[PDB]
Amino acid sequence: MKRTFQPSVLKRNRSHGFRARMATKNGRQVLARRRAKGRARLTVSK
Amino acid sequence: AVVKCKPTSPGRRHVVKVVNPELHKGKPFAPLLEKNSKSGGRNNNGRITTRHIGGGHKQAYRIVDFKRNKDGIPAVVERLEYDPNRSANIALVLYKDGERRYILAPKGLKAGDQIQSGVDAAIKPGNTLPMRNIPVGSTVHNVEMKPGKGGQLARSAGTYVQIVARDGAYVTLRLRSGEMRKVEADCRATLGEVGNAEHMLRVLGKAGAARWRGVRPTVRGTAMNPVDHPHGGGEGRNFGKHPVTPWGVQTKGKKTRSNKRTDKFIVRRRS
RNA sequence: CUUUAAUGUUUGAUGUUCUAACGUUGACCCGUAAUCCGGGUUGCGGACAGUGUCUGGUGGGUAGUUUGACUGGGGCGGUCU
RNA sequence: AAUUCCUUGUCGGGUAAGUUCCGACCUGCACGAAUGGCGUAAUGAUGGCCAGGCUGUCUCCACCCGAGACUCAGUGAAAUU
RNA sequence: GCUCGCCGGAAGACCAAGGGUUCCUGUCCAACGUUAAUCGGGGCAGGGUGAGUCGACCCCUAAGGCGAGGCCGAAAGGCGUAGUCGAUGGGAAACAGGUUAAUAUUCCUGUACUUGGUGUUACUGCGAAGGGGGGACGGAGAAGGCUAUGUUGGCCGGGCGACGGUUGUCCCGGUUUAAGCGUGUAGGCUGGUUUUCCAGGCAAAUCCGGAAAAUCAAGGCUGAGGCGUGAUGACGAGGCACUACGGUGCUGAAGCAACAAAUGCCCUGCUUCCAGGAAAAGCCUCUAAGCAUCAGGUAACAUCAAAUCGUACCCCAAACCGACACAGGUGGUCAGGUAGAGAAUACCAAGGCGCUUGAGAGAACUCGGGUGAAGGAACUAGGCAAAAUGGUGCCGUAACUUCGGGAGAAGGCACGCUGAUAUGUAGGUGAGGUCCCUCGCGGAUGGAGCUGAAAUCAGUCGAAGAUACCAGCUGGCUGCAACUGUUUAUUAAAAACACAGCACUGUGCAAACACGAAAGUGGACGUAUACGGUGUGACGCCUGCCCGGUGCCGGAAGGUUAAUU
RNA sequence: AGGACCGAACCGACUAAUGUUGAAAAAUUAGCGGAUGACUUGUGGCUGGGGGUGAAAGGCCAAUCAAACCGGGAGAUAGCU
RNA sequence: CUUACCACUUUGUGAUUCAUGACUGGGGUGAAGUCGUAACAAGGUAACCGUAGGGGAACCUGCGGUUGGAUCA
Ligand SMILES: [Mg+2]
Ligand SMILES: [Mg+2]
Ligand SMILES: [Mg+2]
Ligand SMILES: [Mg+2]
Ligand SMILES: [Mg+2]
Ligand SMILES: [Mg+2]
Ligand SMILES: [Mg+2]
Ligand SMILES: [Mg+2]
Ligand SMILES: [Mg+2]
Ligand SMILES: [Mg+2]
Ligand SMILES: [Mg+2]
Ligand SMILES: [Mg+2]
Ligand SMILES: [Mg+2]
Ligand SMILES: [Mg+2]
Ligand SMILES: [Mg+2]
Ligand SMILES: [Mg+2]
Ligand SMILES: [Mg+2]
Ligand SMILES: [Mg+2]
Ligand SMILES: [Mg+2]
Ligand SMILES: [Mg+2]
Ligand SMILES: [Mg+2]
Ligand SMILES: [Mg+2]
Ligand SMILES: [Mg+2]
Ligand SMILES: [Mg+2]
Ligand SMILES: [Mg+2]
Ligand SMILES: [Mg+2]
Ligand SMILES: [Mg+2]
Ligand SMILES: [Mg+2]
Ligand SMILES: [Mg+2]
Ligand SMILES: [Mg+2]
Ligand SMILES: [Mg+2]
Ligand SMILES: [Mg+2]
Ligand SMILES: [Mg+2]
Ligand SMILES: [Mg+2]
Ligand SMILES: [Mg+2]
Ligand SMILES: [Mg+2]
Ligand SMILES: [Mg+2]
Ligand SMILES: [Mg+2]
Ligand SMILES: [Mg+2]
Ligand SMILES: [Mg+2]
Ligand SMILES: [Mg+2]
Ligand SMILES: [Mg+2]
Ligand SMILES: [Mg+2]
Repeated sequence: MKRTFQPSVLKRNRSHGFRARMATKNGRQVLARRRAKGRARLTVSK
Repeated sequence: AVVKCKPTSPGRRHVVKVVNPELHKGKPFAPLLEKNSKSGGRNNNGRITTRHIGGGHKQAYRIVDFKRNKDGIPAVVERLEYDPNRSANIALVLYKDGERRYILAPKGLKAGDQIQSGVDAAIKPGNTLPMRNIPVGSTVHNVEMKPGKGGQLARSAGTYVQIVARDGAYVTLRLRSGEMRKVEADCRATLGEVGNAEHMLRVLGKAGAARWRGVRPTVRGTAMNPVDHPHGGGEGRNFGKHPVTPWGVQTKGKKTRSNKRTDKFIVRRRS
């Protein structure tokens, strides 16, 4: 029946968006961790 | 009056409501309201602190005003307004000064009637007066904890407190809880028994009421798994355990009361 | 000087009243076209309350574990030198 | 009896015949009064028993209309080993 | 292209969300379509979305989030004041035709509109982050009025009919047309106004709140639709010229009336009810500091400005969530004809389709269904499943009962069509003409025309007339749970949970308790007729005896007992 | 008026059949329950793991739940295969 | 031929009576068996009425009332 994935641009962003993952310590630590690992797209490109 | 209700439904059989026809039927004095916001029982962390809470109706906060001062200025009871916030029956006042406030409206909710509240005033049901002035053995009303706190006693319907001793600068009264309490004496406390009182005759009838009343259902202990409640029980009812709140504490004894920074005031413990 | 008494006297006991730490989720002022906060005034309470270190009690609310083996399957019973 | 082991207890009822059911008895292995006792109108995709109607559920299957199965053309799996 | 079948409160159309060139044209068919494939949402090229008025920005806030200083915490950080963000909600404005292979309240034509700056003219007190008013708000129900729009006649255009009949007294098609502008009406709310005084609205206020006198009553706000203008315009069946054969120019008749409706609008209404039903800005008004022929403010008009992004397409699906061109999931809008209570259903309109393997054969067996002699639950764990029952009105209906129910109990009768009553009745609707008037979206009286039940008589065809789809099986005894509800997403819906009622017990407010090392906060902007916890679980009748053990409440005299000295 | 009655949409899942390498990692068909309410739903927010949430079944917390997932401790330990 | 009324007769469901039944309520009779002794005298606690609870059984206790209570109370 109903699936487990009801999209919503806004949510998808503020939930795992740059600023968001940039408004907290670890969250911000995350990005770094990513850039370090050398990832193409950082967080939900757009 | 109360009046039961013709059993027309498998739930509308016990619906014994209560009514006060003299209660104004219309939107309240707008310039004395202000949101309300539903807490749902959550905390700042967004975590539920106290169970049983939620749903309910929109509800808009009145204003009441337990402070009540404007000493030396009269005012006639405009109307009698039903209050969603509390159980009592708020009543619009309106002083001859032009400014109109709210009140819990006591037993003598006689509409149209006039009432003052000055320091002098006159022992009459519905008049702000510091017990230091009012007589003794009076029915009082909205008693005030501290001198200018704002009154926090007998603010419910039917409530009432009777003075007893004005020894020194501290007056001793008797809360409806049957407890002997002392106050700074130099405290105001309207007058007359709080209005309504016949409130304690409700009944609701069907869950609906309690539900749309903001009161959520409650789950018993010896009905849920152990990991959830100390009364885990399970497997053919059972119990044996000691009746304790969901946190190991005999829900029978233990006063739990441990203020101490008040004893002085408290004279004859509640009984 | 020993046994026992009065005012001095210092020290432990309870018990009073005071204020000046301390509290105040009473009222007012100022920071201010702020019910947060801070300073001030006043009222109330007052060495209590609370807190810190040590400390007796309580404490499946929580936590780490233990809870044997021979057994004509294991258990029960019995046994273990 | 959602509690009765001996149990298909015994007796009455319904049956052509009833280890179920209904009404009783009391000998309650081992009900019992807010981990409520006994009744209760209305309510229930709730448990058990009965009757009428109804019928392919059956006696005892037959026929029939279509979807596959079968034959041809095309594409073309799997488990196992 | 002609037939045939399917959907049509969708399997049509439009928008959101999500998607991201899937849109159109051209081309090519390896790989991709469960095969082929000249075809496509496949490949490759180009082409393709035009706004002052639709939307987002923006203004305003909700929940909630962030947060100077600040209050706390080993650190990181928690919280939260001013404030600042944040819609799903409140703020101003454009319609009607036409056009493209693909755009469209954007482009074109016609006709309007919103607001700011600047200027002219008349008039006048202007001025806030500040006061007030308003914005601004619930449930259910009961009409009436109106539009949508349908049916029917009139009108206009076409047609005399492959087979018996069809000049009208018949058949087919059309009959449309907006914003804005004026009128302000069916109705809805409300009495105005001048003056005086004031402990209120933190200061002020002429505004709002209060108190006073006088004066007139026919005062003022709101309001669907209708009616004219829009619009001698457009559109419009229908034609003739060209064609690419899909399309292109030109031309262009009538274009009314009656009745019937809404789940739309009047209606943020009206009636009523208890569970008592956002905020903020825009808006109008009132003054502060201040300005003081100034500046400003109001109205008319001239003009300039209205920036920037989003507009393609799918959107109940082959573009979205399900690995697929997957029988599943997906919010909102529109609402045709006959029958019908009706958004069920049946057949059809507009519109969209035949679900991407076909062709034959006509075995057992599986699947889905139709029909069955006689029997009728013998089946079987159990009537599982099937078969049956079904509509409207009227007659009639048990024990029991909390007097509401039970109850559609049960069980029955009549139902089609045709003539009559009655040339279409009852009823609904409402045109003349006449009267009077403030004087017309006036009132009255008049009842043409339009539409139109059911009933009761008599007649009549079939085996049968609630003929299809659709649409209860019923009754008796007994356990359990009062009841509606909830629950093991994906084997359990129950006798389980929940409940309304009940009892014990804690809590005097900085409440008890819960979240939190803390601050802070829920409890509650409550206050013992309140809140928390625990057990019981409507209601009726009741709820006996035991305090030895355990726990709990109270006492503290004595015995024992920590740190400390 | 009513957690009132019948019944669509809507929400929910009582029974049976079919599917069980499905059309599908819970569905399709025929019946079925509620349907003005403790209803149902769009949109966005808050609760975080020994924690939340729970009309309580150990249910749910992204097809995972008697302690989610991701990374690390970490080549855990494995008298056993 | 057909229609109307209509007897027989059929079906469904209510009311009444008689009869009858596992079992059970008490009621009446004789043996007068067992447990007591309640009431009749002040009946050895004056009795009775109503009423409520309790109990092997008469009956006891609470509440009001009656005198149809003996002693001079
Ligand atoms: Mg359980
Ligand atoms: Mg526990
Ligand atoms: Mg369990
Ligand atoms: Mg179990
Ligand atoms: Mg443990
Ligand atoms: Mg260990
Ligand atoms: Mg061993
Ligand atoms: Mg029995
Ligand atoms: Mg029991
Ligand atoms: Mg139910
Ligand atoms: Mg082949
Ligand atoms: Mg492409
Ligand atoms: Mg295309
Ligand atoms: Mg293509
Ligand atoms: Mg803003
Ligand atoms: Mg913060
Ligand atoms: Mg919005
Ligand atoms: Mg002919
Ligand atoms: Mg588009
Ligand atoms: Mg298009
Ligand atoms: Mg396909
Ligand atoms: Mg196919
Ligand atoms: Mg047969
Ligand atoms: Mg049988
Ligand atoms: Mg058999
Ligand atoms: Mg069946
Ligand atoms: Mg059937
Ligand atoms: Mg039984
Ligand atoms: Mg139930
Ligand atoms: Mg399940
Ligand atoms: Mg199930
Ligand atoms: Mg229970
Ligand atoms: Mg029970
Ligand atoms: Mg008891
Ligand atoms: Mg209902
Ligand atoms: Mg229904
Ligand atoms: Mg179904
Ligand atoms: Mg899951
Ligand atoms: Mg290691
Ligand atoms: Mg390893
Ligand atoms: Mg005697
Ligand atoms: Mg005697
Ligand atoms: Mg007596």
